[PDB]
Amino acid sequence: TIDLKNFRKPGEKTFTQRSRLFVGNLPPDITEEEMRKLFEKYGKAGEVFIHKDKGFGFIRLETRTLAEIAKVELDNMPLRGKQLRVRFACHSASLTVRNLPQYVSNELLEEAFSVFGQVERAVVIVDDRGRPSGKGIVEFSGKPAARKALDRCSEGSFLLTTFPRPVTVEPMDQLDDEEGLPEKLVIKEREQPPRFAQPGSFEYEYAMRWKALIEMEKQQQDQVDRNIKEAREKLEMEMEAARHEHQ
Amino acid sequence: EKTYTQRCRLFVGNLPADITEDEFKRLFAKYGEPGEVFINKGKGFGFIKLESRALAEIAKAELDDTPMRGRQLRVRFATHAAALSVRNLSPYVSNELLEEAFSQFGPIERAVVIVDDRGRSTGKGIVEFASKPAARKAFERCSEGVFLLTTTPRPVIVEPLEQLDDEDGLPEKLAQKNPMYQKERETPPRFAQHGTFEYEYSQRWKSLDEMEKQQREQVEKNMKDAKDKLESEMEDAYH
Ligand SMILES: [Cl-]
Ligand SMILES: [Cl-]
Ligand SMILES: [Cl-]
Ligand SMILES: [Cl-]
Ligand SMILES: [Cl-]
Repeated sequence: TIDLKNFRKPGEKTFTQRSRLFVGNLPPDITEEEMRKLFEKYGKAGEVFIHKDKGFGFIRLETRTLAEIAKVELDNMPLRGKQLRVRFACHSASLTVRNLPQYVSNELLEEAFSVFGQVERAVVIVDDRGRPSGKGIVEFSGKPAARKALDRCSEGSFLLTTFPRPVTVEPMDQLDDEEGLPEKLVIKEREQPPRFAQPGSFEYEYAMRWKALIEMEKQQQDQVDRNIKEAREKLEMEMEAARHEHQ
Repeated sequence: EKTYTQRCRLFVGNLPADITEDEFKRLFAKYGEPGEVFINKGKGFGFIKLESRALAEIAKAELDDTPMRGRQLRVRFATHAAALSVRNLSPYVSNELLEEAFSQFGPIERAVVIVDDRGRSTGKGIVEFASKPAARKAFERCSEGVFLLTTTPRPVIVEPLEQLDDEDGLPEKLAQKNPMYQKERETPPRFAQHGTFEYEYSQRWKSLDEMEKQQREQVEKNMKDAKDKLESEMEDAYH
């Protein structure tokens, strides 16, 4: 395909880790200028790391748009007999923020955590109807800024708005639902293909015991939902009572 | 692959009030022949299917946050209406095995096994069908009956996929709709210092969150011990 400009978004920070592309399965006879020439179509390129002996490397494009266009056009593309594996590199300084207050936004989350370092991107997770789920993502420029935010919020209570409930900051558990699990090695489990177990057989009997504890956890996870709910309303009632109290 | 799938439909929000059916197609003109086109002229949003997922991802990347007669356009992928959550997977289920398994319920648009940062399966997966009744059939039969993927009688738990949005979050422009958002921002972000009126309750909130963590990690630990004993007594497979 072909389309031009640098495709910068209004007020977008350029050359972040979001525009960092991992390029795998490279041929062993490739140099730095050759990979820059391969991405010459997608604008200016910043850092370029290469492992010639192993066949992978890194390249950071200007914006997220140019990186998404370079991914869809170069992924699984032949090059000197080998197929290229283009994939967004995992963010090395990403943080998960839970227990967000009711009124939050991406800019509020970015401005708040900017006191620990240079925030590349902050996002408030929203559901299907645009409602926040209470979880957020904060991505910093470097690892020390992310660890600083993690330490300060682990031993101290970091408040985003007026409501006195601190947010919970955890390291980002990067889950991949794009490449997935195409294939693996031999740990026999696939002697029998996928099937519906016949009612009365040993497979059906033993699998119903598995569904029993699955729904047992659902009741226990819902029971702790009620234990926290009643203690939450008790604390919220104690706050509105102290709100009226003023000497 | 297949052309004009549900994974190719794009959501274009914040359209002008006088948007027409044919003018909406002029935007995605250089992305091939437009597929199914629908626009909500009242709210000012619309859907459009492109020929492939690649063309849809390019049009989304180029047209998102772009002006049109004054209003900024919000381009994103439409929420897949025929998506199912697949969990309780053995660590030996691949994307092809998951696709081949759920293919008997209908045409599969995609099927992936969610993995961690290293590449190991998390026991959960996603399956997206071509039609919602096809996903309903897979959801009913797997819940009413027992659907196995490997030799071990480990049933698969199928649920409707709660699709969250971590790409485009909640912008501040959309947060200004509720007046209490500006009321909450009267106090800037801060750390609660001792002696404050809010410090006493901030620690009680953090103590309540620690109590919630200890109880949920105790529940998830008891299930893992129960899930390990099931694979232990399975060695005694003789009736
Ligand atoms: Cl760079
Ligand atoms: Cl909607
Ligand atoms: Cl609607
Ligand atoms: Cl949608
Ligand atoms: Cl079920």
